[PDB]
Amino acid sequence: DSLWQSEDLESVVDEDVQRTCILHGPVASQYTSKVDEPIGDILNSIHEGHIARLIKEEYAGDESKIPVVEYFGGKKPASVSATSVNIIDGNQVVYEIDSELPNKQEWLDLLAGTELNWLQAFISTDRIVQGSKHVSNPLHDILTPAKHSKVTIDKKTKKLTAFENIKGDL
Amino acid sequence: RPFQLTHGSIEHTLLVPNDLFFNYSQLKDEFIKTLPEPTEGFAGDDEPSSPAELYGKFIGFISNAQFPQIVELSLKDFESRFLDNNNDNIHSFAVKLLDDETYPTTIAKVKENIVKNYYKAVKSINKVESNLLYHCKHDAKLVAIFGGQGNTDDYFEELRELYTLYQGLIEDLLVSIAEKLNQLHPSFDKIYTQGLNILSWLKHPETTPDQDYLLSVPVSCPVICVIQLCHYTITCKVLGLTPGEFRNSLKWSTGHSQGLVTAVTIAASDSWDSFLKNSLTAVSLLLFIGSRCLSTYPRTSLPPTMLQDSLDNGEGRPSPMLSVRDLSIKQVEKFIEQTNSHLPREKHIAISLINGARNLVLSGPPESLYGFNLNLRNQKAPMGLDQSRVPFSERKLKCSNRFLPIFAPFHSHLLADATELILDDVKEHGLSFEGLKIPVYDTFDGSDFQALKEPIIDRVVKLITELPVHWEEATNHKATHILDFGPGGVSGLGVLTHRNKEGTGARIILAGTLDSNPIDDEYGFKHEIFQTSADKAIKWAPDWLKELRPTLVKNSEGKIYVKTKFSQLLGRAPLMVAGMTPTTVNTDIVSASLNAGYHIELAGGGYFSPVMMTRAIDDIVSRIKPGYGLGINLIYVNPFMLQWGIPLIKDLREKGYPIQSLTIGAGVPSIEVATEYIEDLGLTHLGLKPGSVDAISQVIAIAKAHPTFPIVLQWTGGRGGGHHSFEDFHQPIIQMYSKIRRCSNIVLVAGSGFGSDEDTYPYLSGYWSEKFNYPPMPFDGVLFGSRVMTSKESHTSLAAKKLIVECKGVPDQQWEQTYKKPTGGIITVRSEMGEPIHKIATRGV
Ligand SMILES: Cc1cc2nc3c(=O)[nH]c(=O)nc-3n(C[C@H](O)[C@H](O)[C@H](O)COP(=O)(O)O)c2cc1C
Repeated sequence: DSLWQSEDLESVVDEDVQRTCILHGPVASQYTSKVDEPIGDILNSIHEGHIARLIKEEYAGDESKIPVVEYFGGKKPASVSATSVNIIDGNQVVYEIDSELPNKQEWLDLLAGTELNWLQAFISTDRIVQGSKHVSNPLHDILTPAKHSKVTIDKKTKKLTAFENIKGDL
Repeated sequence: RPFQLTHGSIEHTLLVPNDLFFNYSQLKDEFIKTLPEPTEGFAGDDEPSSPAELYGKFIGFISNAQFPQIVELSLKDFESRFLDNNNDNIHSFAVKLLDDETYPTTIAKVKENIVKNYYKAVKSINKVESNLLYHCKHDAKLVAIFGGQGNTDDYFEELRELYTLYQGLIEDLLVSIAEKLNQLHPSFDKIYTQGLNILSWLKHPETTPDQDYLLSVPVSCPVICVIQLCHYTITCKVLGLTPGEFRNSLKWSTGHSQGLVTAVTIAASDSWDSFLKNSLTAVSLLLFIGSRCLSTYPRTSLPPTMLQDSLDNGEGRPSPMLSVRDLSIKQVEKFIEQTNSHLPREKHIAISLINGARNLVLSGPPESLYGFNLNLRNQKAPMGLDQSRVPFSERKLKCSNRFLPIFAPFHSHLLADATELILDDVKEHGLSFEGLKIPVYDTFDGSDFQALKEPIIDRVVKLITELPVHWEEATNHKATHILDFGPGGVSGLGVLTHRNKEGTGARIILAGTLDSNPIDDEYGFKHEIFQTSADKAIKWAPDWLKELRPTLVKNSEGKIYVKTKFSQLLGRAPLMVAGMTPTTVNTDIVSASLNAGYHIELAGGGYFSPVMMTRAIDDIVSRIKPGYGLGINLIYVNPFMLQWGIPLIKDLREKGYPIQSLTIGAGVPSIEVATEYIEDLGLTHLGLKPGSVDAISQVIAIAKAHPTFPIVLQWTGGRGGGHHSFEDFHQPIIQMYSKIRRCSNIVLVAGSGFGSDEDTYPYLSGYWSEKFNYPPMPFDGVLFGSRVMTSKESHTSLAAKKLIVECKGVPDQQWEQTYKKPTGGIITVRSEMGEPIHKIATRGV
């Protein structure tokens, strides 16, 4: 237990740094030249440095070429890659279901669609924040395929509507 | 009326025309009596084990019978029943037959009696296929490479089986070649009396002499040329493309030590007769090279003592070539001059050929090379020495050096006297090559043969014998697909030139063997060249300059972020902060930084009871912006921490706190322990940082067992950590990076001494392998531990922060000499457990 004394120097003998031990890296030390600066600003410096270099290596100093996405993240570190055949949307879309075309994951992706929009994020995400409380996504449970049901995402994903044949009526 | 073939437990039903069932039946009576009796699961090499193979033996048996009008109808029925929309792509169907579980997985029962009989019974294949793969010139490029001498020990059965299966596509070719071979044979007698009749040897295997005679350069040179000629002719014939117009589909071509003759002959050919004539001239030259390279420097009897001692030390049978691996060129050249300081100029050892930065081959008399490897064994260390416990900077050089299967000291001064005689033979016969069409890159200079004042043959003979091989200078490619028609297959030039071009967008397609598919799909096989699909016919290689290159993105509020394979999971910068027991236990260093939008994990070493962890996590969550999550850095060495932390994480995740990551500290856990981590307690990714090559293998094993859950590797190279596992930051991953990336769910980030954009960008982009002569090797992210200690948020004492500031750094290659002196104010000291610790050099330290 010789690790905390560097943190709390006011406690040790006569507040002498040379008596305490600080764990640090020989390779990263030359990069540490500023003192008492925000960690956010440090990671910034690195982030916009990468911005600048990555622009000035292939984007020819133009940020318009950058492929802007609506929300950054979600389905895996790679670019979102579900079953590409079933990654589809459309203006007038209704999804008839049977026993031939159910399966949990592919149905969820089929409902999600292609564009990284609000609906795709809402359906695809594996977690919902409840006042800073990561819980399971309820869409996964409630959008489970059911016999003789129907999902309508008409008008370019403005709204999803799921129907089931209650008392023999959809 | 349907016709049903039965054999053992397998039957095949086909709809034959009515007024043939009589004479279609007579063949059947003759087919059942030619096949072996069933034995324990169709295990006979001649025995069918699939309906397609059974019908293929039917269609091949009917070919030896003089009875037309059925053979082509049967071929069409086979194509319709088994080859849907790929009727001229049987190579894909054969290798897909392997993936079936009913068929016992083996290549012997697939390649022959399916592909052999198909092309034995096929009509003229002069049908131009969907050759749109090269039609996009700016997107696809084809380069033909040709192997050299000694790619394999038993090269002869390559040509044996190629004649065995592709007799119909090479029958008019090999007879014509061997006719010239036997015409030119008598002028070079008394040196190989056992004959040079390939046709008699292939038709009668008992006429073929021993492999000691066969593997000799004078015999193997014409045979290797015939091998590559047959491979190219089969390549042009299966697609039904004229070689003159198939050459148009190629951008440029070059070859190995021996293969340059084929590389330049490949463009002198326009028609089938012209290609035959040029092959006839080429095969004649190789007879002269083999004859005069043996008469100029005849290999004499070698005592059994030296070869026995070389074999007992793990080497090969001594040869004019000594291949040394795993050392740089500047080291090999340093050692060879020391070795030759005790040798004359007649036995001198000089750089002969360079397969890479860490694979060279030296040339000289066998006793001189055995004197070289005696020294190298004195300088080296065993494989089982366990280099992990002594620092890398002061370990011993590791190598595996042995001799190649070639019987002539090529690419040195020794054959420099032979060249003047060799060119004389060129003048003695009609050895001449007409105008070059595709550029051919020089093996030594790297230039084109078109802009030459001197002829071609008289200079390639100088190149093969005297000029050294700078192999990578010749193959400075600008292309996507590389096709090897030469010997070796998996044991030849193709794999070692793939290793030099792993991420440069080069897709290696093996035309020598057809036994796809490898478990990693590093390289393709014969089927890929002949695929006729529009966009599915081309398998693209990992282009790690563009594929895993970072991109960017703009926000709706006007701010810009980085799009990578770590940032996308993070939804933020691909720049994490590692968990530190002193540093990252402050609620403020984690909370006040997450509000900025960057990823940090809390180290559990600064907390000693679950109530303290819960009180810290609750405080961080209460002040961060709602929706962000935090990681937890755990430590594996102490079981107490594990047993009070793992239950805490499980039920805090069941509650639903933003606990987001679990970085396990030093010591990669077992598969069973990591099993419940991944499945039961519900995280997004698992931080599982290793510290050794064995640990990296263990984490890859952990990644295989769970091919759904992301695993951030976080491989630290022990350069800047607290408990630095002392290893190089490059070597443990330079050899196993493309053993990690065979994972749909692996994440690879790197730490150990990162502080700024300039030193981290090469690792993300992948250009960090340029100094080590490797393809671009991108990293998903980079973790920072020592550069954020001087941050405002950190509660480390301001005076210690100052001491760090005036504490200077260490250049990378010197980091490991921190065991003696205050290298940049930082030394390594032993812990109470024996683990090395980096500490600021102070009076206490
Ligand atoms: C003060 C300090 C404490 C650290 N504590 C831990 C730890 O408890 N567990 C661990 O796995 N790594 C620990 N590390 C190592 C970091 O996790 C990281 O791997 C290392 O700092 C390499 O990055 P760097 O070169 O920028 O320091 C510590 C590093 C420092 C500087």
